[PDB]
Amino acid sequence: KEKWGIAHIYSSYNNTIIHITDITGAETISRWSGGMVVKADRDEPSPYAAMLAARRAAEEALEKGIVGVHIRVRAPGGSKSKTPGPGAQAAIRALARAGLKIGRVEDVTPIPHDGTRPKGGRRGRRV
Amino acid sequence: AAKDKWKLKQWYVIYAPDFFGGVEVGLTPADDPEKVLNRVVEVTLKDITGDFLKGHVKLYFQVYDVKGQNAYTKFKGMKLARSYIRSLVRRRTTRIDGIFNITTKDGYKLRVMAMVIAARRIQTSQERAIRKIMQEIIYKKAEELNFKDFVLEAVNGKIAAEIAKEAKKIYPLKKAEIRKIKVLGEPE
Amino acid sequence: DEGYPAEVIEIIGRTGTTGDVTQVKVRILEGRDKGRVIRRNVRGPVRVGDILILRETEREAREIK
Amino acid sequence: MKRRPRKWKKKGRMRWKWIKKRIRRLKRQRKKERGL
RNA sequence: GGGACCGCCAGUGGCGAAGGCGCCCGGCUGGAACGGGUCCGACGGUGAGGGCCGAAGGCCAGGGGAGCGAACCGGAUUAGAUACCCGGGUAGUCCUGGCUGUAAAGGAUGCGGGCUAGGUGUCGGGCGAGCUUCGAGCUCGCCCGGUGCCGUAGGGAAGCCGUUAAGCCCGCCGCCUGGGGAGUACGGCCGCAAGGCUGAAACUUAAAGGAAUUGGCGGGGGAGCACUACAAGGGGUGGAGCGUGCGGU
RNA sequence: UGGAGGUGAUUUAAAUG
RNA sequence: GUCGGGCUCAUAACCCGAA
Ligand SMILES: [Mg+2]
Ligand SMILES: [Mg+2]
Ligand SMILES: [Mg+2]
Ligand SMILES: [Mg+2]
Ligand SMILES: [Mg+2]
Ligand SMILES: [Mg+2]
Ligand SMILES: [Mg+2]
Ligand SMILES: [Mg+2]
Ligand SMILES: [Mg+2]
Ligand SMILES: [Mg+2]
Ligand SMILES: [Mg+2]
Ligand SMILES: [Mg+2]
Ligand SMILES: [Mg+2]
Ligand SMILES: [Mg+2]
Ligand SMILES: [Mg+2]
Ligand SMILES: [Mg+2]
Ligand SMILES: [Mg+2]
Ligand SMILES: [Mg+2]
Ligand SMILES: [Mg+2]
Repeated sequence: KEKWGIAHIYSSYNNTIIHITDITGAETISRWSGGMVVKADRDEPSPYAAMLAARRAAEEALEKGIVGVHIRVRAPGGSKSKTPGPGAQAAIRALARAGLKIGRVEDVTPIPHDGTRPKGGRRGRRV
Repeated sequence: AAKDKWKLKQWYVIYAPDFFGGVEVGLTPADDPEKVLNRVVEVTLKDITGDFLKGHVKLYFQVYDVKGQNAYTKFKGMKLARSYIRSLVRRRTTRIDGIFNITTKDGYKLRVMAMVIAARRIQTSQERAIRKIMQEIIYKKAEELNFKDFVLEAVNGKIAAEIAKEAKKIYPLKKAEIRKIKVLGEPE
Repeated sequence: DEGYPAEVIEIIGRTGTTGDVTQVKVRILEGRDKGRVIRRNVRGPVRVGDILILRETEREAREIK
Repeated sequence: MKRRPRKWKKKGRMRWKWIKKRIRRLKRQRKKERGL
């Protein structure tokens, strides 16, 4: 038939993580981050690092029989920033280029209905 | 050796529950079939019944039994897509929510979230009256129907249509939906 | 190993710290995405009808004001 | 203490909050010695 | 398994004396507007003394502790860095019973009554008219009470205020009398404590303070320009000996 | 035409006369 | 640490060479 999986993309201002699981999520097919493809901390969240990691993960997934994925992309969320970093969309485009079919795309950033207090004080970072 | 470990795994076919058709919804890998129990899969209603309208309705199925290379599931809950309900809430409209705990005719415990969107801003007393209409309709439906019939009428849109027809007399409406369902308990 | 040629069809504007960079729209002439139009950043004088040799065709420059 | 909002202006003087803290520090020393 | 908090809708929107108050359902309870050929019959205003309420923080007893985080412990930055930045972290932040009575507690504008052009939004109640899917629905006009904006007479040093007055008039209470010394010293009352209320003198000084003007400047914004600016380049000076000018001796 | 509010952000170091 | 030169309107910081 068609073996379909899920691509979980975690994108912040400091790094990017691309993690492919099966359709239920309980089994890990492949997992690559920005620090595994570059040597400098400054380049970890760049679009090019996201492309490289997505390509490695997609190749490992294709060798094992995955044909397509559905995509779940998230920023850190909670009491941290709600906006994804610059690597998410580059990672999305690279998966399709490497040979995977793409299903539905959704954002799953966790959002509180008035949760906890964030760091920094009532004055924030002072730079 | 890592590749060898991946070669021990067999693939199992997952089926939808009996009253949804029992069709094939996917495949999942595992070495021991005991580890397949209690896994959950999310599928849209458009996948089961083919129609390009109900693509935002998401159903969750949980594996409860494995026989051979087949895995069978039960209904666990339902939710509308985040981007869909985000497109409904606007400024200069009113959003009315109601969260109710119910028991079905055959002893199932459920929690049900309903939502109504009014055309313009309305007074607090009118919101309360609409919420009360929602509560009465849902309690009556729970009294009448079994688990399977209630779930089907909730996901098709029948209960919402009854709610909108009843709530027209308080204020004209823009939308009416069963926002979410979760199953809490099952009969002994 | 030998790059892919692309033809400049439109000039967008100048950029860079000292104004030394120009952004253009190019059409790929060879390879997998032959026919695709993408925008790129270039160092040096350039006009409509020039040909660049891109070493890869998956990076696209950010649109400038 | 009584309020003198003119003292809060900054032209040609140090911040009143810290002047107040210094005055209170001085008053504690006098009260301790008055007990002996 | 746990403790705190209720997103979007949300509106110079609503309620309250002020401080303050936002998930849903049920019970108890305070105040106001509108409608009123209902009742009482000046029963009113202000208020020295006196009384009650009063953010955050702090204190005294007993609980609780997710997240955050004075003090403190480490990593950096720097000439130094007792900080700003990063990794941890006690009190506290939460609940029950008390004490403390303080804020740029600011509408920096005490409260009651009469009068003095308009225009235009919005919230609650009432009236009239027209629509209507017959809805506790929609549109327009008018009265009363709240809540914004523009503005006439008048006011003001001006900024501006202008029927929600900082305008003209009838009341009562509180406060001020150049800048500092000083909200200090001494005396008293209150508080477990920290602290609160009350409050001078010797001496010093020509301004201090307010609103607005023209410039100059900004590690503020926008537009424009130069090989004594850069970018892309070509040739060099700075090291040696010597010509010549300057400092010093 | 001109105004009043709210939420986000702000790429090293740089004392003195 | 000493001496000399850079950078600055100038001083401190900072950079270079030397004994
Ligand atoms: Mg790393
Ligand atoms: Mg700094
Ligand atoms: Mg004054
Ligand atoms: Mg009194
Ligand atoms: Mg810290
Ligand atoms: Mg911490
Ligand atoms: Mg206040
Ligand atoms: Mg104010
Ligand atoms: Mg005052
Ligand atoms: Mg009205
Ligand atoms: Mg009011
Ligand atoms: Mg009015
Ligand atoms: Mg005016
Ligand atoms: Mg005086
Ligand atoms: Mg005393
Ligand atoms: Mg020069
Ligand atoms: Mg140059
Ligand atoms: Mg020379
Ligand atoms: Mg120097």
